[PDB]
Amino acid sequence: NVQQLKKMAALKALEFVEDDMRLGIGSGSTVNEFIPLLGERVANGLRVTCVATSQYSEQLCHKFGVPISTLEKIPELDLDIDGADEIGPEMTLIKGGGGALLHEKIVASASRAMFVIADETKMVKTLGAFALPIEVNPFGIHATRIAIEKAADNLGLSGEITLRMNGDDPFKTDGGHFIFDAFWGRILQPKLLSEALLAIPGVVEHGLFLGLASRAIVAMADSQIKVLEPFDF
Amino acid sequence: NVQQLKKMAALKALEFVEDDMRLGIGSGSTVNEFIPLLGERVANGLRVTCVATSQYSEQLCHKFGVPISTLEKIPELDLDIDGADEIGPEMTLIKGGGGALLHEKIVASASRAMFVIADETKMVKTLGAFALPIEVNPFGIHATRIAIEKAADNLGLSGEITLRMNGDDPFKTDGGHFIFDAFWGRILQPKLLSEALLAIPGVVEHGLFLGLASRAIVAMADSQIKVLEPFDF
Ligand SMILES: O=C(CO)C(O)[C@H](O)COP(=O)(O)O
Ligand SMILES: O=C(CO)C(O)[C@H](O)COP(=O)(O)O
Ligand SMILES: [Cl-]
Ligand SMILES: [K+]
Ligand SMILES: [K+]
Repeated sequence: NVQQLKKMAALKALEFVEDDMRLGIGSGSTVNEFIPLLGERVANGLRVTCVATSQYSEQLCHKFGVPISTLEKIPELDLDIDGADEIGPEMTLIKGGGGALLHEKIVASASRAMFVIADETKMVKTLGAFALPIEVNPFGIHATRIAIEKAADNLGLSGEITLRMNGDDPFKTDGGHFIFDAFWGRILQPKLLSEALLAIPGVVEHGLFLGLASRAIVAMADSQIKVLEPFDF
Repeated sequence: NVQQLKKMAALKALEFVEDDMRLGIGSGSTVNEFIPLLGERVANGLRVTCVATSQYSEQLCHKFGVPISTLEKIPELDLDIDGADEIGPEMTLIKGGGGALLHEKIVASASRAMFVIADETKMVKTLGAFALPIEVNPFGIHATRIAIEKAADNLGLSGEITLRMNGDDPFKTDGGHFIFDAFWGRILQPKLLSEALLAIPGVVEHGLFLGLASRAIVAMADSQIKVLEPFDF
């Protein structure tokens, strides 16, 4: 069902991939359907060099013969292909549910275009039902927590703020950080929330991608695969 | 002679330290004059608990019997005592010459008041002669260098952006990050530049402390010690 929708979305996004392209490769279950398809194309002659955004995306790339490089070697990419936890107005996204948002966000900024692949449930009228992830420094995290609570209060946001755990330890990102998930339910002013969060010293990054996504490739329940632009949101 | 001025600033700031305060302890050569003095007061029965902002400041704290705790234990501090590479209009700071900007800014943020201690030379009419430090993520650092170069162009800034070295190994901060020093020479729009840099995914933080300092204690070559407020800048 959704796995079907994800694969459909992935197949269609794959049509925009051309020879000698440098690609950003995102993370999550939808991108995991895209990587092997890409590898099948590479085994049939397609030339690409990819930058992965997580260890599991990188693993899959190696496994399926997708050539892998780094942003040190290729600082500017042609196209980024990634998923999203949510796609809202102007194709603002929430990402980071799998914990890879930092590398994902850096890779998206380094790309001439970012295409989002998704099944229709990711499309929302308003952002926020999916808890916003917020990458934070371990040092002074308690004070960073208080600062995010107070910023939430000022902006009229309500909901638990939870430290993401891996069993008994905090979950630690690739960049060596921790993550807070903020269950704010509705984010009406994402540009203001993003500015307020980034200004907090202990906040490394957050999962609101604003004006980064250029196309959303969304597979619908009725089998339509729509190629959408930010004006469609 | 400037060492004298540093001590004079430190002695004066020490007078605002009262029994049972929770103190932030900054870093730098000026703060290195303050810690032993504080230690000498502790020997005499003054009671304080300090959060240090660098390894060297913590080392000096232990060496002089200044008690040490964490933001985890004490999330909100009464008073932060720190130096500054520059003190400009509205008491905006540039900090991070010694490499400790992130922990310094988290601590500053977590305090009720922040006191800057400085010799006369740090007061500037316009910020920017001192290279602005920018803490960045190692992942995608090349891409981040480019995005900073682009943000600079948009704000009309020019100059070399060099990576902080410690040997022929990039200097790694306590947060596990690298630092770019931006030799822009002049920064007339510090708030816009702050907003811009923080929006760049790989930028963890930077050395512009805006509306964080509440008093500057500045020792002048004529022996005056001025206790100054942001209204005085
Ligand atoms: O990288 C991600 C999280 O770090 C995502 O792409 C996001 O979580 C969406 O994943 P999915 O494709 O499983 O919906
Ligand atoms: O921690 C600092 C740099 O990280 C500072 O306090 C700033 O660099 C001022 O240094 P100094 O007092 O040595 O002139
Ligand atoms: Cl092909
Ligand atoms: K920040
Ligand atoms: K950032």
